[PDB]
Amino acid sequence: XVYSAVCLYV
Amino acid sequence: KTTKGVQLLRGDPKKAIVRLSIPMMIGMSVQTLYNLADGIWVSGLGPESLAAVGLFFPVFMGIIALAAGLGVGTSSAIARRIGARDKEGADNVAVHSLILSLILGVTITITMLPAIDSLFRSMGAKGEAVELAIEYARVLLAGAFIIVFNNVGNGILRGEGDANRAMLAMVLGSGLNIVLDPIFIYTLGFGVVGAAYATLLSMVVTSLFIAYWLFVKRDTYVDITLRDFSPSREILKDILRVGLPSSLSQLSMSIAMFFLNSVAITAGGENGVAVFTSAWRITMLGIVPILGMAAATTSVTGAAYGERNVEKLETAYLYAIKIAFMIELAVVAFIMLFAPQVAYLFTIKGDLISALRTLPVFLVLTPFGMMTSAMFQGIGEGEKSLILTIFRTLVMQVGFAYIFVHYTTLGLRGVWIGIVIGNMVAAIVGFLWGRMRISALKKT
Repeated sequence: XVYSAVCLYV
Repeated sequence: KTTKGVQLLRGDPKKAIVRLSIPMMIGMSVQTLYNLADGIWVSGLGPESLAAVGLFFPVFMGIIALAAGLGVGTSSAIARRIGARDKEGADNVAVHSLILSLILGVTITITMLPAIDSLFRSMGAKGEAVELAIEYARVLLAGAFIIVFNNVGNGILRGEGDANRAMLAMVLGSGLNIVLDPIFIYTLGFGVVGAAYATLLSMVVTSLFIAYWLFVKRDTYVDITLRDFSPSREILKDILRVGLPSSLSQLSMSIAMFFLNSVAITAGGENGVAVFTSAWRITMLGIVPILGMAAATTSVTGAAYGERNVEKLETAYLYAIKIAFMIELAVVAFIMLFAPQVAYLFTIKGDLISALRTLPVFLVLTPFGMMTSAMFQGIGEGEKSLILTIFRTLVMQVGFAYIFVHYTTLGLRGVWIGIVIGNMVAAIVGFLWGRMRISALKKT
């Protein structure tokens, strides 16, 4: 989500 | 003094890793669940709505990278103080981090707001749709401080072994966003901008909880007050030494993600991009439990480093790899065995199955390098984490992916293989670097 940058959008 | 989280950080490292990582893996999973849900509502809004999200998306990740970076630098610094039994120091770091959250958060808002117009115009977009992107950008940029504040507050909680309330803050935020999303988008007919307001409102509510804990209830191990307060350049440097390279690590991935796409285009075409995007999105789902373990590793090794206990630091670091390794084995085995079933539930089918049969292999050796980076941040050496991240994603991933496509007969297969072989090498190098750093700690 917001606390983890590397996800990213999905 | 004291709290359950502090006792957890100061107790058994194996017990600390388990009780801290589990709430973190859950909090991040709910966040992922939001992205999957939001990706469905927006997808049925039209091409103009998806194009608006894509324009602000790199900016959004930029805000997140800065927020999460300041957060991990906060959690790491606080964990080390608590381990060293520096109560006044831990209190002082928390205050410094909150002041930085205001400085960083508001700066992002006032910097991007007047620049967000020409930025969208420069990305080959006339509005029309670019005008819709601005309205979507305004809402999220308006709560840039709220974003950074929530990451700092979460960092403070993680710093004192309070993964429970940290999990709660993540669950409340993403959970509320999941609720408001269909209401704002469809029910109220706000469209894609409604998703922005839903996110903004969910962040604000999260902040109300965090502020209540930190400023009203004041039931945290650290004491937060501006009386009388004293600016510390050493604390600022200690936070930025982890925080700044943490943000640059995300930039490295984003740049690497750009080049991996370009290689997938040449292979390739829009068909190659569609397969890579789908295969990568599914594969990165198994990354979530590893990230939660990394957040725990930083706090536990940090507290152990503050206690000057290399044995406790090494134990927690190696134990985190062990668990994450076991988890990924289940994840990789699941994905490869049920690849056609997974590909069917996310949809180029033939290429996607083969991609899922080859790509997620790297998740196996991933914890070896990711926990090393996590403990590098725990001891306060974020530069090593940055170098390791750059080496893994730019030199290894992009490097091997570019070779197996331009120099070998392999087409799209050369892309997955390159990514797999690349970071597996970086996993070995990272792990070896970790053993060297620990050996140096014993001598020091």
